Amino acid sequence: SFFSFLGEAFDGARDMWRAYSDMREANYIGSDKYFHARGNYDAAKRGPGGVWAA
Amino acid sequence: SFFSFLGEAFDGARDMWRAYSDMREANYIGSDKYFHARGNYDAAKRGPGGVWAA
Amino acid sequence: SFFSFLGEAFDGARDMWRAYSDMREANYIGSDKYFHARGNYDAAKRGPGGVWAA
Amino acid sequence: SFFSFLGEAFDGARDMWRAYSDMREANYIGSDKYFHARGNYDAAKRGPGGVWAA
Amino acid sequence: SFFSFLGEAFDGARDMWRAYSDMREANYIGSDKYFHARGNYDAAKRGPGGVWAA
Amino acid sequence: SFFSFLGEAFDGARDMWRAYSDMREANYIGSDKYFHARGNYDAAKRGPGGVWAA
Amino acid sequence: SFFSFLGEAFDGARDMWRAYSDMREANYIGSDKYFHARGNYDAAKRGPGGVWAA
Amino acid sequence: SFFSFLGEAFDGARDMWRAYSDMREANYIGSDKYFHARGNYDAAKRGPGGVWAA
Amino acid sequence: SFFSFLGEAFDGARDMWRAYSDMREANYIGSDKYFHARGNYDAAKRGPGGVWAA
Amino acid sequence: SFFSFLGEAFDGARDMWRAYSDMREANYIGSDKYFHARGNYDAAKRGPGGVWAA
Amino acid sequence: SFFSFLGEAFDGARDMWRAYSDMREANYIGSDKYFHARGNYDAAKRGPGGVWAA
Amino acid sequence: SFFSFLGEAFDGARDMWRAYSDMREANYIGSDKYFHARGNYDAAKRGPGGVWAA
Repeated sequence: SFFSFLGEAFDGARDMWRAYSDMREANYIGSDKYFHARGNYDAAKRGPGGVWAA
Repeated sequence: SFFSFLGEAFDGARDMWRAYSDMREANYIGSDKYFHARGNYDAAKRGPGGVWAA
Repeated sequence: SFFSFLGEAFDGARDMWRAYSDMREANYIGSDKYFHARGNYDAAKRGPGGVWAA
Repeated sequence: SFFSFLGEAFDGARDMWRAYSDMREANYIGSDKYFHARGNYDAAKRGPGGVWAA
Repeated sequence: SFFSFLGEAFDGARDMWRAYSDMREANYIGSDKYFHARGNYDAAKRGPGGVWAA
Repeated sequence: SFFSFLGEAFDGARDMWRAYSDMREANYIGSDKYFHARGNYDAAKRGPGGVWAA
Repeated sequence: SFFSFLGEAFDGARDMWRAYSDMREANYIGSDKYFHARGNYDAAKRGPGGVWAA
Repeated sequence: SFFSFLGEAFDGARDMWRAYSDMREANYIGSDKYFHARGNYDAAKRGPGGVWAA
Repeated sequence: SFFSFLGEAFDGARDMWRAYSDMREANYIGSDKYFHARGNYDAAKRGPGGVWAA
Repeated sequence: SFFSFLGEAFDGARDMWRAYSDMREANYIGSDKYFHARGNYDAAKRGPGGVWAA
Repeated sequence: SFFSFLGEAFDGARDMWRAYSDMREANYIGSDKYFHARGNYDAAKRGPGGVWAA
Repeated sequence: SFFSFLGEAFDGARDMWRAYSDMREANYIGSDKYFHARGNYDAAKRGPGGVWAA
């Protein structure tokens, strides 16, 4: 389960539940980057992202 | 489950549930990048993305 | 479970639950970066991200 | 379990539960960075992130 | 369990539970950085992060 | 267990539980930094982080 | 990569590479079994399986 | 990478590489079993498995 | 990396590399079993497994 | 890295490298078993496993 | 790193490296068993395991 | 690092390196067993294990 909200038989109010997270490059199992690396050049660009709510 | 909202028999109010996340490049199992790499050039560009709500 | 909210048979109020986190590059099992590395150049850029709520 | 809120049969009030954390690069098991490294250059940039709630 | 709140059969009040932490680069088991290192240059930049709630 | 709150059959009041901590780079088992190091340069920058609640 | 064999420019011999494993119910990320469970009965049967080479 | 064999420019001999493991129910991140459990009955049966090489 | 063998420019001999392990139920991060448990019955059966090489 | 063998530019001989281990239920971070437990019955059976090489 | 062998530019001989260990239930950080326990019954059985090499 | 062997530019001989250990239930940080316990019954059985090399 990732960010699953389960509500039952309730009386909700305003702004009641908030789950905010930044999980970039998290939760790796056996996942290698440049494991046997020689003479490499890494200049990859990644622009803005995520959630921008106003 | 990813971002599944389940509500039953309730009285909701304004702005009640929010689940915001940035999960870029997360949750890898056995997934390799440049595992046996020699003399490579990485300059891939990725522009803006995500959710922009105003 | 990651950020799962479970409520049952309650009377909620305003701003009641908040779960905020920054989990970037967390929770690694057996995940190597530059394990056997020689003469490499790492200048990857990553822009802004996460959750920006106003 | 990461940031899972479970409430049952209660009367909630305002701002009742808060769980805030900065878990960047935490919780590693057997995860190596630059284990056998020689003559490497690390200048990777990472911009702002996390949770910004106002 | 990380930051899991479990409440049952209660009468909550305002600002009742708070769990704040800074866990950056914590909880390592067998996780090496620059274990056999010679002539390396580490100038990686990491911007602001964490939880900023106002 | 890290920062897990368990309450049952109670009458809560305001500001009742607080658990604040700074656990940066804590709790290491067999985790080495620069174990066999010669002629290295460490100038990695890490910006502000943690929990900022106002 | 799972069980990928890559050989190049070699002189192989008999029984040269063997990779045997039992990975049943391994490598879970955020995957819950009976998370909020009450009064359940689990008697599922699973017969023999795996690799039987003679 | 899980059980990946990479050989290059070599002269192999008999029975040269062996990687045997029993990884059942290993490598869990945020994966809960019977997290909030009450009055459950678990009698699931699982037969023989794995690798049987003769 | 889990059980990854990397050889390059060598002269191998018989029975040269062996990596044997029993990793059952190892390497857990934030993974709970029977966290808030009351009156449960656990009698799950698991048969033989692993690697049996003759 | 778990049980990763890296050899380069060598002359191997017989039975040269051996890495044997029993890592059952090892390496836990924040992983709870029966944390808040009352009146439970644990009689789960697990058969033989591991590596059996003859 | 767990049981990682790194050799470079050498002349190996017979039975040269051995790393044997029994690490069952080792290396725990914040991992609780029966933390708040009352009236529980623990009779879980675990059969033989580990490495058996002949 | 756990049981990591690093050799470079050498002339090895027979039976050269041995690292044998019994690390069962070692290396605990903040890890409690039966912390607040009342009227419990512990009769869990664990069979043979470890490394058996002949």
